[PDB]
Amino acid sequence: DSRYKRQVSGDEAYLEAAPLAELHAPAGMILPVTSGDYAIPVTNGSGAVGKALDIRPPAQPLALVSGARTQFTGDTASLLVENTLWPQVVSVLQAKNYTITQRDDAGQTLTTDWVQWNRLDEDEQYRGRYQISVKPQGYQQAVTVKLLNLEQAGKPVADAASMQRYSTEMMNVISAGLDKSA
Amino acid sequence: EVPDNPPNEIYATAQQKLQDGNWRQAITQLEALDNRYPFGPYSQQVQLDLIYAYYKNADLPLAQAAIDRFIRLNPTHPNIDYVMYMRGLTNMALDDSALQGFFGVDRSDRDPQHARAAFSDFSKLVRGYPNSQYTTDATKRLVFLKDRLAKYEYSVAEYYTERGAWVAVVNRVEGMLRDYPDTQATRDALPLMENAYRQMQMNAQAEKVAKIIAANS
Ligand SMILES: [K+]
Repeated sequence: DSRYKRQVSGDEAYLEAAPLAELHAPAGMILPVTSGDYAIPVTNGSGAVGKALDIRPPAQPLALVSGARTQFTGDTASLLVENTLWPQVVSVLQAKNYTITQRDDAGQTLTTDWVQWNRLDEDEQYRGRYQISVKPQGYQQAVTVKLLNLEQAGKPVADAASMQRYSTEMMNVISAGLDKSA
Repeated sequence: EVPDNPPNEIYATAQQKLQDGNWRQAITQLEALDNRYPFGPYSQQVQLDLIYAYYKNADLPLAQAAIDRFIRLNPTHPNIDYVMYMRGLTNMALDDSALQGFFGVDRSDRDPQHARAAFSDFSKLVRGYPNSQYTTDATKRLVFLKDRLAKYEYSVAEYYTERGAWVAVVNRVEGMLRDYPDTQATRDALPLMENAYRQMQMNAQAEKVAKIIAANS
């Protein structure tokens, strides 16, 4: 396979293209440095290039709950539902069979064990470990998902794109579960 | 003709067809959803999935439409940069498949007009969003594209040279000097420019061109 799904089209031959060079000016002559349209700004970088760059649309958490705003920011997705949402979230997590490793019922917060994910677009599947909680934030209320650690093929992974995708996956599971009752 | 289920079940379906690599079907689903619930609670993710699916399914002018609508309705969106990047990829694919359809039977002076469009798109990205996760790659492509573009200029200058159209030659290469001075094809074109001047009997100008050719070995 499914690499073609995560990958630009065409080949990597553009990475072979020779570097551009400013034109040297003879003595007695001045020459303008490259400028205007077609001038490329220096960058260095450095994010992935060619086939290593994953062009799937950025995962933005869904508001699968009527009159509810969502947001993502760093490694934390959240959902502003318009109390006693805590036990409901707990059931959705329990329903999906995510082990909870610690649980503060008074604090309305918990930590999961590693959660196995499984998508047709991935060739090596991801596992994630989450801190989930409901903050009495209004009213209204806030259900937040924090991706603590993310694994693939056993190796840690910390790149923004993936952290957002799999912070967003948990947040979605929860939303959907909150919908399929309320 | 997509059935009349609830938005969320259709998204769920759309997602599976998407992950399946099954583009046409995802497009059908996503389309319907977009049309029926334009005020949807998660309409943007719909619009992003479409852009993505059209690209993979090679519906490039369609991908471009979605991209355009999205930029205009969501100017400040956290992902506006991906849309822009996608818009470059779109033209760049149109360009690879123009060259590919003429393999073994092309003209050097075919206008690579989709390449120029790509270039346009990527610059916006890299100037607007230098810290975007797509800006390294887009830059790599700008370099490759600039080279292609100037090469086109060279082919035209060469054609006119082959036909003693000396003014068309200096006008063309002068263009290259104004627009792509830092490309290989501009360096190759200077000898054409010198020739045209020597032909027109303009030696002061011709010798300046030589002075430049030599200062760039
Ligand atoms: K290419």
